[PDB]
Amino acid sequence: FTEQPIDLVPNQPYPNASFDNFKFVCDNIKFADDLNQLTGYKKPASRELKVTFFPDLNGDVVAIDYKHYTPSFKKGAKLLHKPIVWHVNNATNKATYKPNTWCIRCLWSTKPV
Repeated sequence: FTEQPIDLVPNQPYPNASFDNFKFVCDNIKFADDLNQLTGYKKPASRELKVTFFPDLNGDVVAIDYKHYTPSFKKGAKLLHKPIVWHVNNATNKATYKPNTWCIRCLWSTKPV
């Protein structure tokens, strides 16, 4: 056994969405800056969303391997409530781009606006 991400469900950004000026932070700073490149984060960040790689879910965002992507996750996904982002070999490529743009808008704090 190697723990597969089993509790993946579709997620979707909310209509009337607002981009919170938040930043990604992660020990793989190359992965965080590639994700921050898709958000528009300007210094200083209002908050930091620590990104951890699955199965490590101690960060506010879990990074799932793109091998587990299904068309059901086209607008985003969440692994039991910690919003997710896709990665191939712990990095962003041209396959993860389009699904990750949706995953980033799922993080938009139009909730507490």
